Amino acid sequence: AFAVDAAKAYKDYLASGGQPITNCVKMLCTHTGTGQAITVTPEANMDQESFGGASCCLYCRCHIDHPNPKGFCDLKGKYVQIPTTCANDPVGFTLKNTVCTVCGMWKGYGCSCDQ
Amino acid sequence: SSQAWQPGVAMPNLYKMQRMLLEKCDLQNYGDSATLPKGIMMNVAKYTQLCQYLNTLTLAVPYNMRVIHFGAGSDKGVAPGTAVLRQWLPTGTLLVDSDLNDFVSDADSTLIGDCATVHTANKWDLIISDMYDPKTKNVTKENDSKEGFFTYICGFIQQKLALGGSVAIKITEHSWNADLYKLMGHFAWWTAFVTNVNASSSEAFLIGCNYLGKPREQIDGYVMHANYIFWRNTNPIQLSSYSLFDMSKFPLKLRGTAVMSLKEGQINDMILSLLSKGRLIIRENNRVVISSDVLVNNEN
Ligand SMILES: C[S@@+](CC[C@H](N)C(=O)[O-])C[C@H]1O[C@@H](n2cnc3c(N)ncnc32)[C@H](O)[C@@H]1O
Ligand SMILES: Cn1c(=O)c2c(ncn2C)n(C)c1=O
Ligand SMILES: [Cl-]
Ligand SMILES: [Zn+2]
Ligand SMILES: [Zn+2]
Repeated sequence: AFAVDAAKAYKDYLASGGQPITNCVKMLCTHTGTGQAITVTPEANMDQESFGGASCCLYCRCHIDHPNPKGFCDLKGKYVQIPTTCANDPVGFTLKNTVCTVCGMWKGYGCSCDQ
Repeated sequence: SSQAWQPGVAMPNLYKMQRMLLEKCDLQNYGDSATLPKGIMMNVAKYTQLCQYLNTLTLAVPYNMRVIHFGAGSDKGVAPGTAVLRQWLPTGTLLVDSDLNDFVSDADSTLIGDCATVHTANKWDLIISDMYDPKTKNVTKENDSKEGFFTYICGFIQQKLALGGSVAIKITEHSWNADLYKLMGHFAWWTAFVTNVNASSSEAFLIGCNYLGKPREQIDGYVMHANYIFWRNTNPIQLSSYSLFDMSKFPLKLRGTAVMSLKEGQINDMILSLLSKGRLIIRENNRVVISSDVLVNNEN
């Protein structure tokens, strides 16, 4: 059965030197928050930027079905914290990375559960 | 002066009391732009300053609060203003937004269509509108009261704004409506607020604070708009992004304001007093249900 692989197309596009999706909605905040990945209000720490979640979701932004089977979106209606070094491509960041189910930080960008 | 550290400037009361004739708006700093913090959109900054100003008023903030946001889409296809409102509002606040054109939103629900097609079963505690048609800005034509979405908004406030609730409705030199100013006299307090990041525009937000459902004051809206423009013409506002750098006290405090269902005959001067103080909301507390009328056509 056929299904479009949007994640693959975007990853391939980026590696090809394509310009990342823009107009992700950056929030003003104190940058003294918890640093968790996806929160109900902006929680950036001094190493992060907080964004409106919908605008950082590849499926929301491209107007396509979410891979969740109920079509739920993990980001819409929440705020996503992005390492300031990756804030040039929030959509790529959220697509490529994973949130630790235990501590709520990004695996490899705040999660310390393996130490 | 000291205004540069505020989020913006509210129309001083003395200007509200005048009887000016409408003139053209000529801003000293017209065309100047504020320097925004790195990476921050104009409409995030603008909504942040609005919300910072709204924090200084007597908004009713109940549990199960309901907010509707018209004109929430952008030419970018996202909803920056909705994202700021949802940041500002207490977690759990029901937020619905709408625009003529498709956009992606953080709102709990989004209706796409002309605002006149929007209907809601329930009443609202706060109505925000950023609706605007740039075609209104015709400096070669007389500047008359506009209808269109302003006619909808006046009716929507009178029918679906809970007593005690508040509004902030974007206007400009040419995008304005006389009945909307007249309806400001149906709130306990009102103003026209100019954000400091957009001080070189004739834009303002007409804010109505604590709806009473009846006139506290009879306002001639043609004169009041002339008064607003007179204020803008004689009081340059220094562009400023200073307040954007202090977000420590941004979140709207969940006051848990009381909600009661009351019939019109039960609204005495003691009730009106509580409404006026941001201490009471009158509406039901049932389900929030919305819809948009769709016009059906077969072109075959
Ligand atoms: C200045 S923009 C909104 C910017 C947006 N609030 C943001 O946060 O970036 C004006 C909006 O008003 C909308 N709108 C204008 N006229 C309308 C009408 N009759 N009915 C419904 N929406 C309208 C436009 O489609 C347009 O998106
Ligand atoms: C607010 N404003 C001005 O202040 C202005 C103008 N053209 C010149 N000036 C000064 N226009 C079109 C305008 O809208
Ligand atoms: Cl009533
Ligand atoms: Zn999504
Ligand atoms: Zn972890």
